[PDB]
Amino acid sequence: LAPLFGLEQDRYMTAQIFELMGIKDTHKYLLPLEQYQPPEPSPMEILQLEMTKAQVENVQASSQKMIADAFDQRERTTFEQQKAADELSLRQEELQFKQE
Amino acid sequence: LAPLFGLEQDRYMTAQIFELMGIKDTHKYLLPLEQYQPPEPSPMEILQLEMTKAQVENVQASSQKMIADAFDQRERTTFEQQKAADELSLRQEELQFKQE
Amino acid sequence: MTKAQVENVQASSQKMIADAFDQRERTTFEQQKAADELSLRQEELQFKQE
Repeated sequence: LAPLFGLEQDRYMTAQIFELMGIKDTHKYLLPLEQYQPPEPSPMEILQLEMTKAQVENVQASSQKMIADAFDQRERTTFEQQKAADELSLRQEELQFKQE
Repeated sequence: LAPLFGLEQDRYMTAQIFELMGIKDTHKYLLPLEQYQPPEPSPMEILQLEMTKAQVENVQASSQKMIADAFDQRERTTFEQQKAADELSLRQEELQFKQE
Repeated sequence: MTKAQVENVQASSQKMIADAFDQRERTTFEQQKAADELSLRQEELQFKQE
Protein backbone atom coordinates (compact mmCIF):
# COMPACT_ATOMS: atom_id res chain seq x y z
CA LEU A 1 0.00 0.00 0.00
CA ALA A 2 3.02 2.33 0.14
CA PRO A 3 2.72 3.26 -3.58
CA LEU A 4 -0.56 4.99 -2.70
CA PHE A 5 0.54 6.24 0.75
CA GLY A 6 2.59 9.02 -0.78
CA LEU A 7 3.94 12.09 0.98
CA GLU A 8 0.78 14.21 1.09
CA GLN A 9 -1.27 11.48 2.77
CA ASP A 10 1.36 11.03 5.48
CA ARG A 11 1.52 14.80 5.91
CA TYR A 12 -2.26 15.02 6.29
CA MET A 13 -2.21 12.19 8.84
CA THR A 14 0.51 13.85 10.91
CA ALA A 15 -1.28 17.20 10.64
CA GLN A 16 -4.53 15.65 11.88
CA ILE A 17 -2.66 14.09 14.80
CA PHE A 18 -1.14 17.48 15.61
CA GLU A 19 -4.52 19.24 15.41
CA LEU A 20 -5.71 16.62 17.88
CA MET A 21 -2.73 17.47 20.11
CA GLY A 22 -0.94 20.59 18.83
CA ILE A 23 -2.82 22.93 16.50
CA LYS A 24 -0.17 25.17 14.93
CA ASP A 25 2.00 22.88 12.82
CA THR A 26 3.33 25.51 10.40
CA HIS A 27 5.04 27.37 13.25
CA LYS A 28 8.17 25.27 12.75
CA TYR A 29 10.26 23.18 10.34
CA LEU A 30 7.26 21.42 8.77
CA LEU A 31 6.28 23.29 5.63
CA PRO A 32 2.95 23.41 3.77
CA LEU A 33 3.26 21.04 0.83
CA GLU A 34 2.30 23.87 -1.54
CA GLN A 35 5.74 25.48 -1.09
CA TYR A 36 7.78 22.27 -0.64
CA GLN A 37 10.24 22.11 -3.51
CA PRO A 38 11.76 18.68 -4.23
CA PRO A 39 15.17 17.81 -2.77
CA GLU A 40 18.33 18.62 -4.69
CA PRO A 41 20.14 15.37 -5.58
CA SER A 42 23.72 15.07 -4.37
CA PRO A 43 26.87 14.43 -6.45
CA MET A 44 27.25 10.96 -4.90
CA GLU A 45 24.55 9.20 -6.91
CA ILE A 46 25.63 11.23 -9.96
CA LEU A 47 29.22 10.02 -9.82
CA GLN A 48 28.01 6.49 -9.02
CA LEU A 49 25.87 6.51 -12.17
CA GLU A 50 28.87 7.86 -14.09
CA MET A 51 31.07 5.04 -12.80
CA THR A 52 28.47 2.42 -13.69
CA LYS A 53 28.17 3.92 -17.17
CA ALA A 54 31.95 3.88 -17.63
CA GLN A 55 32.09 0.26 -16.46
CA VAL A 56 29.37 -0.94 -18.82
CA GLU A 57 31.00 1.04 -21.64
CA ASN A 58 34.32 -0.70 -20.95
CA VAL A 59 32.47 -4.02 -20.99
CA GLN A 60 31.00 -3.24 -24.40
CA ALA A 61 34.42 -2.06 -25.57
CA SER A 62 35.98 -5.39 -24.63
CA SER A 63 33.10 -7.25 -26.28
CA GLN A 64 33.72 -5.35 -29.51
CA LYS A 65 37.50 -5.75 -29.24
CA MET A 66 36.96 -9.51 -29.18
CA ILE A 67 35.30 -9.54 -32.61
CA ALA A 68 37.79 -6.92 -33.80
CA ASP A 69 40.78 -9.16 -33.08
CA ALA A 70 38.85 -12.12 -34.52
CA PHE A 71 38.42 -10.26 -37.82
CA ASP A 72 42.08 -9.25 -37.61
CA GLN A 73 43.16 -12.90 -37.36
CA ARG A 74 40.85 -13.77 -40.25
CA GLU A 75 42.41 -11.05 -42.41
CA ARG A 76 45.89 -12.22 -41.39
CA THR A 77 45.09 -15.77 -42.49
CA THR A 78 43.77 -14.39 -45.78
CA PHE A 79 47.00 -12.43 -46.24
CA GLU A 80 48.99 -15.59 -45.51
CA GLN A 81 47.07 -17.45 -48.21
CA GLN A 82 47.82 -14.53 -50.54
CA LYS A 83 51.53 -14.81 -49.74
CA ALA A 84 51.39 -18.55 -50.40
CA ALA A 85 49.83 -17.89 -53.81
CA ASP A 86 52.52 -15.29 -54.54
CA GLU A 87 55.22 -17.80 -53.57
CA LEU A 88 53.66 -20.38 -55.89
CA SER A 89 53.73 -17.83 -58.72
CA LEU A 90 57.38 -17.10 -57.96
CA ARG A 91 58.05 -20.85 -58.02
CA GLN A 92 56.51 -21.05 -61.48
CA GLU A 93 58.64 -18.08 -62.55
CA GLU A 94 61.79 -19.80 -61.28
CA LEU A 95 60.76 -22.94 -63.15
CA GLN A 96 60.43 -20.90 -66.34
CA PHE A 97 63.87 -19.40 -65.69
CA LYS A 98 65.49 -22.79 -65.12
CA GLN A 99 63.86 -24.32 -68.19
CA GLU A 100 64.97 -21.42 -70.40
CA LEU B 1 7.24 13.58 5.32
CA ALA B 2 10.92 14.36 5.99
CA PRO B 3 11.29 16.42 2.76
CA LEU B 4 8.90 18.95 4.32
CA PHE B 5 10.14 18.55 7.91
CA GLY B 6 13.23 20.60 7.20
CA LEU B 7 15.55 22.19 9.74
CA GLU B 8 13.49 25.25 10.67
CA GLN B 9 10.41 23.19 11.55
CA ASP B 10 12.44 20.93 13.83
CA ARG B 11 14.05 24.01 15.39
CA TYR B 12 10.64 25.58 16.03
CA MET B 13 9.39 22.33 17.58
CA THR B 14 12.39 22.06 19.90
CA ALA B 15 12.09 25.76 20.77
CA GLN B 16 8.41 25.33 21.66
CA ILE B 17 9.30 22.35 23.85
CA PHE B 18 11.96 24.44 25.58
CA GLU B 19 9.58 27.36 26.12
CA LEU B 20 7.27 24.81 27.73
CA MET B 21 10.18 23.69 29.94
CA GLY B 22 13.15 26.07 29.58
CA ILE B 23 12.52 29.55 28.20
CA LYS B 24 15.94 30.92 27.23
CA ASP B 25 17.18 28.71 24.40
CA THR B 26 19.61 31.20 22.84
CA HIS B 27 21.70 31.26 26.02
CA LYS B 28 23.78 28.35 24.72
CA TYR B 29 25.04 26.45 21.67
CA LEU B 30 21.71 26.59 19.81
CA LEU B 31 21.78 29.55 17.46
CA PRO B 32 18.91 31.55 15.92
CA LEU B 33 18.48 30.26 12.38
CA GLU B 34 18.88 33.81 11.05
CA GLN B 35 22.64 33.70 11.77
CA TYR B 36 23.21 29.98 11.10
CA GLN B 37 25.61 29.73 8.18
CA PRO B 38 25.70 26.38 6.36
CA PRO B 39 28.37 23.83 7.29
CA GLU B 40 31.72 23.86 5.53
CA PRO B 41 32.16 20.59 3.58
CA SER B 42 35.24 18.54 4.44
CA PRO B 43 38.01 17.37 2.09
CA MET B 44 36.89 13.75 2.47
CA GLU B 45 33.87 13.91 0.17
CA ILE B 46 35.87 16.16 -2.16
CA LEU B 47 38.68 13.63 -2.60
CA GLN B 48 36.12 10.83 -2.86
CA LEU B 49 34.39 12.65 -5.72
CA GLU B 50 37.81 13.21 -7.30
CA MET B 51 38.62 9.50 -7.07
CA THR B 52 35.27 8.53 -8.57
CA LYS B 53 35.84 11.01 -11.40
CA ALA B 54 39.32 9.61 -12.06
CA GLN B 55 37.94 6.06 -12.07
CA VAL B 56 35.14 6.83 -14.53
CA GLU B 57 37.62 8.74 -16.69
CA ASN B 58 39.92 5.72 -16.76
CA VAL B 59 36.92 3.58 -17.71
CA GLN B 60 36.12 5.88 -20.63
CA ALA B 61 39.81 5.90 -21.58
CA SER B 62 39.86 2.11 -21.79
CA SER B 63 36.60 2.15 -23.76
CA GLN B 64 38.16 4.53 -26.29
CA LYS B 65 41.45 2.60 -26.37
CA MET B 66 39.46 -0.47 -27.44
CA ILE B 67 38.18 1.21 -30.61
CA ALA B 68 41.58 2.85 -31.07
CA ASP B 69 43.37 -0.50 -31.25
CA ALA B 70 40.55 -1.85 -33.42
CA PHE B 71 41.13 0.92 -35.96
CA ASP B 72 44.87 0.28 -35.66
CA GLN B 73 44.39 -3.37 -36.60
CA ARG B 74 42.14 -2.33 -39.49
CA GLU B 75 44.80 0.05 -40.79
CA ARG B 76 47.45 -2.65 -40.38
CA THR B 77 45.40 -5.07 -42.47
CA THR B 78 44.97 -2.35 -45.09
CA PHE B 79 48.74 -1.80 -45.11
CA GLU B 80 49.26 -5.55 -45.50
CA GLN B 81 46.96 -5.58 -48.53
CA GLN B 82 48.97 -2.64 -49.89
CA LYS B 83 52.21 -4.60 -49.42
CA ALA B 84 50.65 -7.58 -51.19
CA ALA B 85 49.73 -5.35 -54.14
CA ASP B 86 53.27 -3.95 -54.19
CA GLU B 87 54.68 -7.49 -54.20
CA LEU B 88 52.40 -8.40 -57.11
CA SER B 89 53.67 -5.36 -59.01
CA LEU B 90 57.26 -6.41 -58.28
CA ARG B 91 56.40 -9.90 -59.51
CA GLN B 92 55.16 -8.41 -62.78
CA GLU B 93 58.36 -6.36 -63.01
CA GLU B 94 60.47 -9.48 -62.51
CA LEU B 95 58.42 -11.23 -65.20
CA GLN B 96 59.16 -8.36 -67.58
CA PHE B 97 62.85 -8.62 -66.70
CA LYS B 98 62.95 -12.38 -67.28
CA GLN B 99 61.08 -12.12 -70.58
CA GLU B 100 63.40 -9.38 -71.85
CA MET C 1 47.64 8.45 -0.06
CA THR C 2 44.31 9.40 -1.62
CA LYS C 3 46.04 12.17 -3.57
CA ALA C 4 48.72 9.78 -4.80
CA GLN C 5 46.07 7.26 -5.84
CA VAL C 6 44.00 9.78 -7.80
CA GLU C 7 47.20 11.10 -9.38
CA ASN C 8 48.12 7.58 -10.49
CA VAL C 9 44.61 7.22 -11.91
CA GLN C 10 45.02 10.41 -13.94
CA ALA C 11 48.48 9.25 -15.01
CA SER C 12 47.05 6.00 -16.39
CA SER C 13 44.24 7.93 -18.08
CA GLN C 14 46.80 10.14 -19.83
CA LYS C 15 49.06 7.18 -20.66
CA MET C 16 46.13 5.64 -22.52
CA ILE C 17 45.86 8.56 -24.95
CA ALA C 18 49.66 8.77 -25.06
CA ASP C 19 50.00 5.21 -26.35
CA ALA C 20 47.06 5.82 -28.69
CA PHE C 21 48.88 8.76 -30.27
CA ASP C 22 52.03 6.63 -30.37
CA GLN C 23 50.23 3.93 -32.37
CA ARG C 24 48.81 6.60 -34.68
CA GLU C 25 52.29 8.00 -35.31
CA ARG C 26 53.62 4.48 -35.88
CA THR C 27 50.95 3.83 -38.52
CA THR C 28 51.85 7.15 -40.15
CA PHE C 29 55.52 6.14 -40.19
CA GLU C 30 54.55 2.80 -41.74
CA GLN C 31 52.68 4.60 -44.50
CA GLN C 32 55.78 6.76 -44.99
CA LYS C 33 57.94 3.64 -45.31
CA ALA C 34 55.47 2.21 -47.84
CA ALA C 35 55.75 5.40 -49.90
CA ASP C 36 59.54 5.21 -49.69
CA GLU C 37 59.45 1.59 -50.86
CA LEU C 38 57.24 2.59 -53.79
CA SER C 39 59.75 5.29 -54.73
CA LEU C 40 62.56 2.73 -54.53
CA ARG C 41 60.49 0.42 -56.75
CA GLN C 42 60.21 3.20 -59.33
CA GLU C 43 63.96 3.77 -59.06
CA GLU C 44 64.63 0.07 -59.66
CA LEU C 45 62.28 0.19 -62.65
CA GLN C 46 64.27 3.10 -64.06
CA PHE C 47 67.48 1.14 -63.49
CA LYS C 48 66.15 -1.98 -65.21
CA GLN C 49 64.80 -0.02 -68.18
CA GLU C 50 68.10 1.82 -68.65
